[PDB]
Amino acid sequence: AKRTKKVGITGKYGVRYGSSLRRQVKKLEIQQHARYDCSFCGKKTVKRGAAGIWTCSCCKKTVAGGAYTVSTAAAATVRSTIRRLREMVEA
Amino acid sequence: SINQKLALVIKSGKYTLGYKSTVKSLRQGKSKLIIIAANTPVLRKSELEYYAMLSKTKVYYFQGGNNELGTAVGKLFRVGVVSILEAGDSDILTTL
Amino acid sequence: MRAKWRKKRTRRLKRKRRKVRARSK
Amino acid sequence: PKKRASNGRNKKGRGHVKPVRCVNCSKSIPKDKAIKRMAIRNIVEAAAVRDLSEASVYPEYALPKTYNKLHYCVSCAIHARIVRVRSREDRKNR
Amino acid sequence: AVGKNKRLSKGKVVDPFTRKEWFDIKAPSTFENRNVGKTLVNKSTGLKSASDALKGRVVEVCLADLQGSEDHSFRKIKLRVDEVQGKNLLTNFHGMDFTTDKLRSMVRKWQTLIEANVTVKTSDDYVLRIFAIAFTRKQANQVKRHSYAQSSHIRAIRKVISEILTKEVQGSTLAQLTSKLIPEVINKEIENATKDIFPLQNIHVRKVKLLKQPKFDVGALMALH
Amino acid sequence: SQVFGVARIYASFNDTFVHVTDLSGKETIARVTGGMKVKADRDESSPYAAMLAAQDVAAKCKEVGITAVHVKIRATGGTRTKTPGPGGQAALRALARSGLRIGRIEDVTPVPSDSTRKKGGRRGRRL
Amino acid sequence: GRGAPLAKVVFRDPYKYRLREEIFIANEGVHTGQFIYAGKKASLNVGNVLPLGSVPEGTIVSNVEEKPGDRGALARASGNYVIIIGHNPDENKTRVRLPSGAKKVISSDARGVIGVIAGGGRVDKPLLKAGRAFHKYRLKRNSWPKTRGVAMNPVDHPHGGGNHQHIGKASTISRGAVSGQKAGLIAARRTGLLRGSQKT
Amino acid sequence: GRMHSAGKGISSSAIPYSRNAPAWFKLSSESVIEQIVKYARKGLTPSQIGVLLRDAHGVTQARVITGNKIMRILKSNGLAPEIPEDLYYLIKKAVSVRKHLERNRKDKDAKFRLILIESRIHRLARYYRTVAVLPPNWKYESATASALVN
RNA sequence: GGUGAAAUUCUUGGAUUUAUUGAAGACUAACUACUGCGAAAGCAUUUGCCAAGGACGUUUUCAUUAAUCAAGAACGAAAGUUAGGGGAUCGAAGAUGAUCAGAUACCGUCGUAGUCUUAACCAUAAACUAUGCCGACUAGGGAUCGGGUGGUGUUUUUUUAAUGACCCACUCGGCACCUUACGAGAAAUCAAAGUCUUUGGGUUCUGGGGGGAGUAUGGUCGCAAGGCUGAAACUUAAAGGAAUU
Repeated sequence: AKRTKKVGITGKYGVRYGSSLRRQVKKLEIQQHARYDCSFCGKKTVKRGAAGIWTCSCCKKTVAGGAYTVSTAAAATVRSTIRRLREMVEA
Repeated sequence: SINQKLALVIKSGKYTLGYKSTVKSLRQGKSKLIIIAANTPVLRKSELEYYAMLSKTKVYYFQGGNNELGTAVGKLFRVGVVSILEAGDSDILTTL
Repeated sequence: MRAKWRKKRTRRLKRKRRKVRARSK
Repeated sequence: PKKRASNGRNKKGRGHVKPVRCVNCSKSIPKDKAIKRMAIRNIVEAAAVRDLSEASVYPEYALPKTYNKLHYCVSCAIHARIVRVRSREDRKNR
Repeated sequence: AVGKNKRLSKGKVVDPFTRKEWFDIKAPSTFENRNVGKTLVNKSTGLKSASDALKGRVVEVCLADLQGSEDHSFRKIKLRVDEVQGKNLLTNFHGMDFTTDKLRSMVRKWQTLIEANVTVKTSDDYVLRIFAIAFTRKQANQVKRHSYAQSSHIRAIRKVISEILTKEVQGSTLAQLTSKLIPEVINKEIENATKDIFPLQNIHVRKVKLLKQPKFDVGALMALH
Repeated sequence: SQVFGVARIYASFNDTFVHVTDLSGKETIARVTGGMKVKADRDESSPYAAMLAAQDVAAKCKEVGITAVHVKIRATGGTRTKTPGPGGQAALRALARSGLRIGRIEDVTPVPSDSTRKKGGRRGRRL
Repeated sequence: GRGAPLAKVVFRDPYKYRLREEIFIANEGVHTGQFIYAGKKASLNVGNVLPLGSVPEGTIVSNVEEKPGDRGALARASGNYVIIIGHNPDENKTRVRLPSGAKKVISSDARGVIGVIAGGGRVDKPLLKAGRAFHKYRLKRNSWPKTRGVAMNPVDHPHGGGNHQHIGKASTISRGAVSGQKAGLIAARRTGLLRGSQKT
Repeated sequence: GRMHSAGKGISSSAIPYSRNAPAWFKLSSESVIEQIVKYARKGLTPSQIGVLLRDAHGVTQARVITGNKIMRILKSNGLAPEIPEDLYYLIKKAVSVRKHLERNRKDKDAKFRLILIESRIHRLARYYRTVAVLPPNWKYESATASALVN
């Protein structure tokens, strides 16, 4: 029904805590609360437990990641660089 | 590519999808080729390969996941293991 | 006398008058 | 009014070209806009070849040649007198 | 401008050539006329000695002196010292470069330039990178004055030289490759392997610069000397 | 039959440098340049300072016992001038004509492949 | 008390039939069921405990040990890493890039965990209300809420006193000063806004 | 022309004048229609049926032998596809671009070239709906576009 | 270290440089062209993956599904904004040294934001070919990019079978050039700015003297800087375009 046109998730904070502040909070929480999928099964049901904890209900294989993203961009490039470094080592 | 050959054998030849169908068809040994996704657990691939070796049937892996395989077989749902028992108008047994 | 100087004077005028209006409304 | 058929310098069907830097005044001039003059003068000055030859290892046969490209802005071009304003009748000469 | 210094020093005579000795340079047998020359090094003292500062040393000498022939003028070995043998020092081929002056004469307008590079290890564990030069030719009876390639044949030739240079390097150690690039026998076979795909001319290699080296292996050095 | 050295001429604007060097390159002989021979600060790049500096280098070269050197005249290089200084060939002729044999002339100035950027702004130096 | 999570990994005792409980801070991509490899001969994979003496250049390694037999000294925070920028074969040491941005050499026999610790970018959302800050600081120590020294009584703090709100003396405190007046900036090289580069 | 470009490149075909050609063809009309329906049961689309038949047999255009063009007879024997051959060709191309969009999200050209194919498949669907080929209440769905290719 | 000439500044702790490397960030020089792709902005290392696009050829299919665009949507130089990474050169501000009667500018040295990237905005320019798109016709010549055709054409091996490079002749799509003007234009000039008084192929948008003023106000997008729409009062008889002495 589109109750709130722009505040998005940050409707619980009411009319407080600023505008830009509430906007970064909005972006952080809609990254946080999105439903994710297990890289081992593919079902979009991975949820979040505590900080840095990504726990699913179907695959049942919790994988640690970022506090707000399963694998941040820094994690992705780190994984790629170890991939290539070991590939060079064992080449 | 591979996907068009699977589509062709789906429309022309018979097909079995899922766990129970493929393990049964392996048991009676009516299958010819089996398709297994990469995202599946390793024990899945190991036992499927063991059954295929017992039934001297060939094994082909695909570099993808479950939802990928469901899309590739031309179906709106998802599939993890695909086994064919009769090609018909296709020639996947000849090549690959 | 050059065009961007006309524009800069006009924009300065809009900023001062916008401050005036904000102080009033 | 318009002065040249190729308006700035042969920028036709392209729209944009990567600018370069002049070698005298360091002006950001487009690649095709900056005039390029070959510098094929020898590594030794004018004449005086035998002077080095008498103190040259081996029977000479070196004859090194230096090649360089010079990028000049329009303002430096007129100041260096390499390119000069031409008449309307002359202007259509390449 | 000797009359401009104001603060000569902030904290507040004998020359060092009397402590220098003439050290003759030796070259491997791959070049018949070794005869590189002599250099200068400080006296061998207990604090630093001469072999310590001489162990890492690179000397650039053109091939016209090492090979003798005048046709080897546009090539120069950057010989690197690696041992001292009692007033004579042994050198190994480390740096390869093509004359800077001849680059500017080699590159010409109204044609397309090639560029290829690889990273290939020899048989005796010497990883090397090879860069090759090549320019299009104005063949006989040709009237078009640009000698331009399609640039899709470019993708074929750079693949060809990259594969060929790798294959030629495979199966040869540092002694064998030094005896083949001087005669330029490879450049003859690039034309042989690229004659039917694109005419080409001026096959030359810019640099064969060395990157990594195996263990010292002093006994191999005496083999070359 | 004849010992060999390096000339390593650095000819640029406002100064020209000649550095007698050994084949290794680490040894340094006669580090004089074309700036100490003139007390005007404007004649450094002129041939007058180049010729006088070459004579001083030649005298030092004779003292050590070097009979021949290898020359590589270079400019400032990089993204500043990329052209040899006015006093380059003048210094080269002066030192060669003092009893020193020269051979294998080369240009060793550093040229970039469009690296970094040049000072002056987009409109450049406007005198 | 720790933003980063710890992975409970079990090892097999090679000398006696018992199973031990080791606690390892979780890196990226580590999941339950994954076999972790610890030793000097294991391959280059995320989470391994390979020593710094047998790793190539530029590897991203966390949980770096200062000395052998330390069991955790460097890179123990969420989102931090240590880069390798060279090893010395002889007198084996290793130059490393710690998160602070400084150069240090350590023994090559120091074990480290390959990868970056989980919970990266933890401080990227404000705390908003006082409740989040209170719940975060209640499980670590008792240093919240804090009181400004300028608005303090002169007896309870050197910065306090006076009818106005001003420090009075110089806020910068020399390193040679004794305990009692170390309030404000201690041995500050320079102050003001950090306009420019870090000069690392 | 060049609907979604600014070119004018011409590459077309020119049929011979003789509507009864080529006066050397000997196979009967019953024989040639057998070949087309034999190739039709293989699953080849009429575009591929034409090229194989033209470049292998002594028939270039089946209109001059049969009673109609090769598509028209396909209705008579009931081997036609559920959708026109055109709509299938771009919809399989459209989903290929969409599959590209899902993986990498920085190719602005792929998004722009995506606009071109949308400018096509509604225009062709509108004409097909007008001439009563597709169902009168047929729309194009981005999510269901994958199901269209079967 | 510099400039026409100077100065600030760095130099027994060795400035500048030579010889060996290491670290950091930026760019892809010479080849590089009245030369290529992209709708435009724009795109100038090697290799791999993905998809898309023009041109060529067709005796393959559909069948007029076609041209333009209110409103409405996507991309959009540089500069600017938010949160990070990064932070070597250059460098709005600024600190400075000259010169000038004055210089907070042109000239030299440091130097913040910025110039690089990530995720999100900003929707502007001399964004120009100052020339809207679609379709037909109209004086010629050569060169050049891609493609195709034919000529025991000349080469390129194991002269020869093919390839590849070219030559000759032709053709299509191009960036476009050179000489002329039946034609147009006020001319500068134009093969389109021609087929417009002998006025009509189809279609979208813009202007009615110059200032005021792209301003006031009202709406609307935007965190803001700013963008879109957009006057009136009043004033003047001259502004403006093309060539000439």
